[PDB]
Amino acid sequence: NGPEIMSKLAGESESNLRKAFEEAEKNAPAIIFIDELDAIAPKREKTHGEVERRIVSQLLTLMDGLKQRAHVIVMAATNRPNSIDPALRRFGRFDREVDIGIPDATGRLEILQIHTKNMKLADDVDLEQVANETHGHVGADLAALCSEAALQAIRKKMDLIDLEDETIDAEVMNSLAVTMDDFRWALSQSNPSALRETVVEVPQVTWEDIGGLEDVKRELQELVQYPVEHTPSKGVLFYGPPGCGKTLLAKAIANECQAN
Amino acid sequence: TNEAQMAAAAALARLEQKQSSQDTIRNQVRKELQAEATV
Ligand SMILES: Nc1ncnc2c1ncn2[C@@H]1O[C@H](COP(=O)(O)OP(=O)(O)O)[C@@H](O)[C@H]1O
Repeated sequence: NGPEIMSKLAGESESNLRKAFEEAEKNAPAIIFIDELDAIAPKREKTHGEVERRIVSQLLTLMDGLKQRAHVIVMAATNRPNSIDPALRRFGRFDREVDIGIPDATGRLEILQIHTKNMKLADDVDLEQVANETHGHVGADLAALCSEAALQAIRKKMDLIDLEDETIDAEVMNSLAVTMDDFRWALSQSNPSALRETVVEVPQVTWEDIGGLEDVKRELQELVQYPVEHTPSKGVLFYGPPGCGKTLLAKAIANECQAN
Repeated sequence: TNEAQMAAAAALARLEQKQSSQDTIRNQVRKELQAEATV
């Protein structure tokens, strides 16, 4: 990770970076994960220090060395593809990229179900409703949500149980359930990290939500079906009076096609 | 001699196979036939 290398002095920094690559070869097959890529290799034209520019060059040479370091794959994480030195994204090196994005309403429910695997839930807990309301939350936000709900449930009972020892009795933990009041409380304290970002997901608007326009619905289905059965058209313009459902039509066709 | 004449036929045949309107027209029709078959 960036901070681990950048906190080091000149020489020690570059040494630790290239040493990790050598270890991966010795232990191949291996994966080298470089977190905060924008911190380890910031754009050279955006820095003044010699240490930062040298580290960028050192990472670039280490990526090229992968032609000899057989079975070593290097993965990196950044916030934006445009926050790193463009040399890293040239053919070779990091020439494959994946946009992780923000979990959708279904994924958020699945994430909550994963975090509650060890949690006893009360009958009033509805994680699907929570996942629908938690817009702008990412997996690390839902992890904090479950943790806060767990701690609230613990405080309510432990203040009366009075178990003061080095170990916790399995029985009193096993009987402890987290209720809707504990999730609601945690929701009021949680603060989404991805609220200002755009969320892209499959819409829930279907054709039954649009009144009228029977011929428009059929025409839109032909647009998406013809490119598969058969230059096929890849778009359509909605024009006409306002307030007739132009947005709903675009969502409904995405819904039925299971498209984002 | 005759052994070289058989090598001559092989060299000329490979040159013609590498240089090669009829297969371009047939291949363009074949592509349109498959699209009309499934549409
Ligand atoms: N064909 C329709 N059937 C039912 N409701 C509609 C229709 N067209 C518009 N509406 C109502 O108008 C509102 C705005 O529709 P929307 O498509 O979001 O507007 P725009 O496309 O201009 O952004 C919707 O909330 C919906 O309730």
